[PDB]
Amino acid sequence: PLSLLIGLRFSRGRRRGGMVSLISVISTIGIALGVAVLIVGLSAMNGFERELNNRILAVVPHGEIEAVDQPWTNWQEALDHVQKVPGIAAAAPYINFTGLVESGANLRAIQVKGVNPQQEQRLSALPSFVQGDAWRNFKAGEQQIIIGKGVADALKVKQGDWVSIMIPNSNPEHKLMQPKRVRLHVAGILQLSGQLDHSFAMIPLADAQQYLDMGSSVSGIALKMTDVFNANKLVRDAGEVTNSYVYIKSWIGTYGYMYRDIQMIRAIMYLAMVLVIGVACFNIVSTLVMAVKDKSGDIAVLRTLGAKDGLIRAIFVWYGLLAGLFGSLCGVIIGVVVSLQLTPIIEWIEKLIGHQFLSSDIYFIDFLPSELHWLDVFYVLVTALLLSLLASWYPARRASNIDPARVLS
Amino acid sequence: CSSNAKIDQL
Amino acid sequence: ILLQCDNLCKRYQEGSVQTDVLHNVSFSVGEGEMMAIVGSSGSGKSTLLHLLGGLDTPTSGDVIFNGQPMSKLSSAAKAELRNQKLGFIYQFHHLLPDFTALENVAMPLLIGKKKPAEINSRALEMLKAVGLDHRANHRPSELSGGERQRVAIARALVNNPRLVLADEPTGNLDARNADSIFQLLGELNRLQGTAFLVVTHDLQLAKRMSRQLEMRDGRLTAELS
Amino acid sequence: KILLQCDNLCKRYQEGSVQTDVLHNVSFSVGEGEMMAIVGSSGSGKSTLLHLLGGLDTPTSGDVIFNGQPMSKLSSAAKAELRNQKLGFIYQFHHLLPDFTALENVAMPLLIGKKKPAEINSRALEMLKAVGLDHRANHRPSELSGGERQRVAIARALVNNPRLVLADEPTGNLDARNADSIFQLLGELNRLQGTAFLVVTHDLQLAKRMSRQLEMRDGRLTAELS
Amino acid sequence: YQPVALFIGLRYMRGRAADRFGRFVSWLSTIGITLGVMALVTVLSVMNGFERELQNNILGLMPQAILSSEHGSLNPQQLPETAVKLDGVNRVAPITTGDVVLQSARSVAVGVMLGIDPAQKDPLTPYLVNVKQTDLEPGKYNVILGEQLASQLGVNRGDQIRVMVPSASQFTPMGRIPSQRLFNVIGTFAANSEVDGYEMLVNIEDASRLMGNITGWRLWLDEPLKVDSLSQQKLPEGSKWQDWRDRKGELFQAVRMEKNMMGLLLSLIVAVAAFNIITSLGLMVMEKQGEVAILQTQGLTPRQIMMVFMVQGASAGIIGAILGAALGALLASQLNNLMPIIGVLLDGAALPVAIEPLQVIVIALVAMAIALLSTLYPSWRAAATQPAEALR
Ligand SMILES: *C[C@@H](COC(=O)CCCCCCCCCCCCCCC)OC(=O)CCCCCCCCCCCCCCC
Ligand SMILES: Nc1ncnc2c1ncn2[C@@H]1O[C@H](COP(=O)(O)OP(=O)(O)NP(=O)(O)O)[C@@H](O)[C@H]1O
Ligand SMILES: Nc1ncnc2c1ncn2[C@@H]1O[C@H](COP(=O)(O)OP(=O)(O)NP(=O)(O)O)[C@@H](O)[C@H]1O
Ligand SMILES: *C(=O)CCCCCCCCCCCCCCC
Ligand SMILES: [Mg+2]
Ligand SMILES: [Mg+2]
Repeated sequence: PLSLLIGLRFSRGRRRGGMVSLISVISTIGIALGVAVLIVGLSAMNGFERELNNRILAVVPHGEIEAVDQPWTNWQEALDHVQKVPGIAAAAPYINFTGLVESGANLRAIQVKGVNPQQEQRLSALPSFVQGDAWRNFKAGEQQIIIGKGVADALKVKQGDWVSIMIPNSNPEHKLMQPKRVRLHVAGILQLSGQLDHSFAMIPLADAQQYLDMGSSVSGIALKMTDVFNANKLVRDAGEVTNSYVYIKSWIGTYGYMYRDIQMIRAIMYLAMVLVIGVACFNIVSTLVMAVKDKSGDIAVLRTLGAKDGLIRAIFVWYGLLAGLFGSLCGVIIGVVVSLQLTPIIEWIEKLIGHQFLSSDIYFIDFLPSELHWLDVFYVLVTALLLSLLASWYPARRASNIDPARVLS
Repeated sequence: CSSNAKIDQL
Repeated sequence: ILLQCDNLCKRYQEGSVQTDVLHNVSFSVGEGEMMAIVGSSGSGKSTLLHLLGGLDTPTSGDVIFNGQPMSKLSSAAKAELRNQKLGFIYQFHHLLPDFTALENVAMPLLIGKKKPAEINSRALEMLKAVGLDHRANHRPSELSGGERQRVAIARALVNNPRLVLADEPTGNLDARNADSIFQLLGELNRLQGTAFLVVTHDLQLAKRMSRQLEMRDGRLTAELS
Repeated sequence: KILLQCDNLCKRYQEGSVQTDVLHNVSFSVGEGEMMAIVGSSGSGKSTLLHLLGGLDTPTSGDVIFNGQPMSKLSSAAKAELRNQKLGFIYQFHHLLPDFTALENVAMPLLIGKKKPAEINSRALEMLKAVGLDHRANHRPSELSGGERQRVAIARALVNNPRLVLADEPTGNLDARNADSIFQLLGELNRLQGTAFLVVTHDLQLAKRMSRQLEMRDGRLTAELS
Repeated sequence: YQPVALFIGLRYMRGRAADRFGRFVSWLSTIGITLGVMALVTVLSVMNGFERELQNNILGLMPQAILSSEHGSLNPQQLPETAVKLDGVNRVAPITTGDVVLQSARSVAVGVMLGIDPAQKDPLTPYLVNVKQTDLEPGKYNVILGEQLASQLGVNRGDQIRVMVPSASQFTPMGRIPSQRLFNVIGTFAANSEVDGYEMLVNIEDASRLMGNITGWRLWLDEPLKVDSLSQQKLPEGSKWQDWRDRKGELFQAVRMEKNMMGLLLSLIVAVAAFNIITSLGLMVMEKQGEVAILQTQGLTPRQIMMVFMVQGASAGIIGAILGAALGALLASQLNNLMPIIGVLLDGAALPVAIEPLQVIVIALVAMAIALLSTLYPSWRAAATQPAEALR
């Protein structure tokens, strides 16, 4: 299965000169720079989407339906109506607040919500990231409250210490009263990725009824549909079975910007890597014009032996592909090791300079994940070879218009 | 990133 | 009659000046006939050896070889004419150094798209007739200058050519080894009916040929030498 | 006095601790007005000798005296002034720059010695009228033939009164038909201003009108035998 | 002709083949550096546009730097506005700063205290929605809440809230009382920022923390992005430098870190194009071996022959950085006039482009230097070689 074009012209590349031994080295690192960073760059973007569905998407409520200054009391009839809709899986109520912690002279804003302990597992992956042994001790009526790990970095407390939070006051008339101040205790701290730790706190549903003087009144209903790609249209028709109009929202207006910026870098980093190999393909052009005048005493020989026009063109086409085969395939072998072992590599540079990047204050995570996909390996292999076809076509066209009788032959 | 818009919709 | 070449005026613009190194050559080439064209050291030799092959354009008339002119044939048809009907022997070691001594002889057979059972068998027959079968799997860089010229001679007579164009067969090898290949060149005229011309600037290296007509600045029909 | 006397110019090459001896125990002497003709073999000692006469190589075994100025204790920039003014080099391998025309190829040693442009347009064409190559000035040395660009390199280094011209093989490519249009005008420079040169060749017909005949046999110059 | 013999030996070597492709090979190193700077200015100008619109909505609305005391409060009779003569300060205004907590009848919120002066000019004055500036009398305890702060609290105009200061709590042998007062609201303001949920306007004269004086002086800098260099200045006595890095020290620090990652990724085009100069100049010596040794015989020192190939690797970097910085400014300034070449407009909210004139000088001077690092090795091989042992 060996052709005259590829394997029979392989011995032409075994040349010998002066400083030509450094030319094959400098034409390999320059073209592998556009492949090695693109392999570890596309695998790092796949790791962001993997941690989005596990630590961001699986912990937030998808749909939220609230009244317009009413304590919603008829939530028993509005539970079976939204459950039998073909496209919404489960539902669970929530009573959100805007309390804050006053313990140790530290100011920190927190969002206190009240859900059911025996119902929160059926619609979200929230208690699957608790730093304790389990979460089965989270019961109602025992004055318990579970706060995040990032809160305790500012409260300077740990598991088993008493906490003092603030509760918004309830009043049937618009009048100001003295705010309440109770003393509770934490039962297990937890972190989610690096972002929702200092902005989350949950209480039992039965404890929220006695703290706010409400019998069986809730404020909102949280659900979860099948696909998260169309969460704006499936939330509009879900609230039309209770009353005329309610407050409708989703995660697109709050956390939907993380999926928007994950596609913008894929249109910039892939566009920048074409310009890297596009300049790196000029080294193949510079070594192909010099290969014409080097083998100028051999093209005119084959024309006397009886070579056609297409035989002379296709020698230098696959000659430049051999220089591109040694550089593009060497970026794949160096790209797998950095992608599969990115976790000790990034941690080694963070303990060198001291000031580590990607802190858990503004970003949604704190570490750099990695997920290597074999579909992007075939995409970068056909891209570096297509740019080598363009670079080795125009010097190959000039190698056939030369005259065999002009040279000393 | 750094492009934060943060506009809601009722 | 094989080749009756007429109107061979080559007006090449060598520095915006049309040269007159060849002017109206009415030379006749026969089947199995040995014509030794004796020319000067710089007048018209290598220009004439490149026009009968098909490398350069005839630009005055045509070279009607076997009833087909070069000016009327395409570049692809003239490539098939230089493969199975012609042979090229030079004096500048026109062999590929990236290949071995076996692939240099088998190179016209690999270009013409023949069957692989006939490439290796016919390449060993030409080296055995010359006497280079013991160094068949060698490279043309460590051999002597007199031994590498015999590989390029056996490179031509592979697929039974009709006219072996020879540009100074001696010069790279000695006259003792050039006498051993002359009985091989005479025996192949009785085997396949081949023909060849020996062009030499000297007077003592073309006495064994049949016609001894000379050449004086394009006047190749001058029999007076 | 004597212009140049080479004493013990032994040039021995070394690779793999192997003594490659091509020049040993020479006593060559060059004088003002005296012409030499070094006729030897094609591979014995010719070009290895002429590279040491101008300081292009290190002998590493002795020293060559030249006008009271050796090159044993000199720097890389101190030998550049001697190789431009009083020294000249003529080769046969067509060592002409193809990207430069004949206007500045002859004036290329003139631009090195900080010569002003008032004398560039009046010195590089003084050697082109007698040779007949003045009208072929606005051209290019790339597309010319073999018998056209050979006469440019002969009168290339004769721009700043060279005291020693190391000519080498004046006929290697061109025919002897046009070679007799230069082989009598190049030796007249010794009798009206004073200079010296030498002709080195391996053939046996370019040393018949000289004044001193001597051969070279891999570094042996004792007598004059056949 | 040229009076210098160092530049005349290369002007006829930058392509001489009369062809449409023979001249394109020698100019391959020019386009590789030109496209490197062109793909660097137009991308970093959008990152500078996001940083310019972030400091005008967040840093341009809050007090950036304040010169407060180091052992308590400040005395304006001892340290007046004539005493503060720091560089970069454009205006001095008295203000106080304190982490407080709000209190209402429906919900409880958090925010800071900004004791602005109603007799001076405030940057939040055109952002007011039917609120008067002179309505903050010293003694009526009026407070102006934000739009996002009053939205989650349900406090309309004419109501009354409670502001408690947890930091300035007076010590008592019984209990723990905070120094809190009673404030009434007058209206909200829409500022189009994120500071409408934790900032409020109040009079400077208040007895909610101590006693009566102020804490520090509010200043406005010409550049609030490099306030680290202005912290080691000779300060007057009885003062302590306080910048905006205590609250927003991680917001704007991540924007500067992203410019060092995108700019480093796009700098690989210049590093690859620097490797093309080793291919373009290292192959020229291997073919022009005859033109090197003849120049050594004509009277050129090896020091002068090293500088012949220096400009051959630097003139492509000079014309590559000038044309690269020129086309980087033409593409960035003419991006949002016609149909955008990025495909679909993902934002659609008047995408700004900020072209800093100082940043173009740092980019062009770096790209002219990496072209000189890849020249010292090919120029040394043509100079340190032997004139009589390389070819003849
Ligand atoms: C979301 C971004 C934040 O950056 C921004 O400010 C967005 C504005 C710029 C977005 C592209 C602008 C496109 C329009 C310009 C005109 C067209 C140009 C087209 C391209 C030529 O997040 C980021 O991208 C910053 C984080 C860094 C991610 C990319 C770098 C990956 C990590 C660094 C690797 C460096 C490796 C170098 C050594 C091997
Ligand atoms: N393209 C060309 N290449 C070489 N010579 C040419 C060319 N065009 C014209 N000539 C002329 O041909 C001369 C060279 O001699 P040529 O006619 O080729 O026969 P030749 O030299 O005797 N062959 P040979 O003696 O065996 O090397 C030159 O001096 C030119 O006058
Ligand atoms: N680097 C070298 N290159 C060539 N020859 C060398 C070299 N080093 C040593 N030699 C010796 O030099 C011989 C070649 O002859 P050389 O001394 O160069 O003068 P030359 O050949 O007569 N010059 P010329 O006859 O005009 O080509 C070789 O056979 C070697 O013994
Ligand atoms: C900003 O608002 C959205 C932040 C989401 C991305 C956070 C990480 C940014 C840097 C990503 C670098 C990935 C590639 C690293 C290996 C080359
Ligand atoms: Mg010939
Ligand atoms: Mg010599």
